[PDB]
Amino acid sequence: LQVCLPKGPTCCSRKMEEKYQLTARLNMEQLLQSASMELKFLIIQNAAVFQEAFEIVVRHAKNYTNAMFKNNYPSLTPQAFEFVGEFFTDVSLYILGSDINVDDMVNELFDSLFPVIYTQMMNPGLDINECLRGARRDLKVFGSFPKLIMTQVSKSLQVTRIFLQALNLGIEVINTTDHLKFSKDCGRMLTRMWYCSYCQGLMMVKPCGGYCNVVMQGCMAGVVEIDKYWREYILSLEELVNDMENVLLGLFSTIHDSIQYVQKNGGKLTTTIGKLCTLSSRRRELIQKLKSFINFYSALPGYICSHSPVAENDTLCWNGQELVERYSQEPVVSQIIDKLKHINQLLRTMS
Amino acid sequence: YLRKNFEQDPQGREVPIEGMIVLHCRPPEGVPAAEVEWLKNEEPIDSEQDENIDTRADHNLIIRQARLSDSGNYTCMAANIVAKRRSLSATVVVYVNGGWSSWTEWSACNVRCGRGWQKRSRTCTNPAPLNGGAFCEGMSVQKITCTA
Ligand SMILES: *[C@@H]1O[C@H](CO)[C@@H](O)[C@H](O)[C@H]1NC(C)=O
Ligand SMILES: *[C@@H]1O[C@H](CO)[C@@H](O)[C@H](O)[C@H]1NC(C)=O
Ligand SMILES: *[C@@H]1O[C@H](CO)[C@@H](O)[C@H](O)[C@H]1NC(C)=O
Ligand SMILES: *[C@H]1O[C@H](CO)[C@@H](O)[C@H](O)[C@@H]1O
Repeated sequence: LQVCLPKGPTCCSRKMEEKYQLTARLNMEQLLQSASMELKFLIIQNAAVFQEAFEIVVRHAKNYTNAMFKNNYPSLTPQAFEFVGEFFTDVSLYILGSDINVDDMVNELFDSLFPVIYTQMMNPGLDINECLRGARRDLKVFGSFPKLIMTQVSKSLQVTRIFLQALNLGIEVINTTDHLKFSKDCGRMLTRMWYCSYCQGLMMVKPCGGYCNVVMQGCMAGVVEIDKYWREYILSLEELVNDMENVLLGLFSTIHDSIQYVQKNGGKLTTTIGKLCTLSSRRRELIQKLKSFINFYSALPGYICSHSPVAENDTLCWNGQELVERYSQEPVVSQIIDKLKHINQLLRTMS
Repeated sequence: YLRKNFEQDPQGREVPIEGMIVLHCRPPEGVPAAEVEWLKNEEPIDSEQDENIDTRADHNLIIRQARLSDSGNYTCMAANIVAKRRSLSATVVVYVNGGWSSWTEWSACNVRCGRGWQKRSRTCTNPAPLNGGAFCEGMSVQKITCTA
């Protein structure tokens, strides 16, 4: 045998020892999953809700912009629908982590908007389109409105993008916890602590509380080191919550005022161009519920021993090899810590 | 005599969390042979400090896993008795691809009698995209009509 220390005879072979080892693996995974389930479901719920809510906000803002174009500037439709749809599509693409340039979104929006304004509103009556697109930026027809919208939307979209990525990475690491594979030595120690008593013919004897403590502090030496970075993750997320709904929803008013501004100088512009050519509540409740799990990694071995069958009295208990009267006495974790350091730096910089 | 122009500048690369990347550097022509030193974000790297990074006799920086040595602006610098010469900094960014999660359980039919709904969620968290990784491809929710 390679696990059960044979002191007397033994009622189990090597294959029964392997069966006990696999059952030890399954029991450890089940205990970790039971420890992590409440937090996993909390973060999954919040991630799903925030994702759907942001998509709803973007769709509603596109709808309101399209409706205000239909009502106030029918001469700019249906071209207005095309560039508004493209703009808010790129908005959603940026929110979901795709490489999109916010300044380029706004600049393409105004580049597409100016020629139809000139042809339908200022000079009623396709090839000259690019000359108008160039004149838009060369003559600064929209004034400071493009940079105003640029900063207004970049500031909110960056914090939203990083919020979603932080929620998803928290889900990732919490799913990794209960799937953390351990050393072979720990497998044998857990098999001894939970099952090797059955090989010696004992039926209801439980392992000593102190033996469970030494075993758990033995194989969770790496997992406990995650606690610093998990605490910093929680606190940095709290730093970030202390925004995007108001901006995307006022976009239509800002665009209308920019259109008024351009139409204000139509006299000179036409001649020159003719010549030349409940959210905040949710994130607050999320942070207040997430701060209840700041001790998750430090309390984990205590959970495994307090939810496994153990003799707390350390009397008439199993010490891994014999029944005693009293007890005598990285790679995946490295990836978890790498991603936590990354997301923590990313969080702290938006502050 | 030490030359200004580097024989071969390090190239910026995109590498997954597990991918391995080798940064090549050929120092400029000079007597004696230029001493190549690697600097991560204008700060030297210690080959003995980490198993993941090692410096080769032919001036190459090999990274086995993008976990123990994450992204940065790696720059190769040749030192000689004459002077020192800096190469073009390579922007090495580690990119994490989106990976689908398991199908959750079907929700109860909201309507007690007649046409009901059953939902199944599929999140992009196994693994979750990092440092501008490609997001998960396809649908996130599954809905089926149910008759109770
Ligand atoms: C916009 O809002 C109105 C309000 O009733 C609705 O009728 C219309 O279908 C909506 N359009 C879009 C594209 O959401
Ligand atoms: C962890 O992510 C994996 C993806 O294969 C999934 O199989 C599992 O159900 C997730 N974890 C939990 C604990 O629900
Ligand atoms: C690497 O080069 C880029 C070029 O934009 C620069 O923004 C950045 O400061 C450099 N270093 C770091 C730490 O990103
Ligand atoms: C998720 O979707 C399918 C599995 O159903 C695959 O194309 C791939 O593994 C993807 O990440």
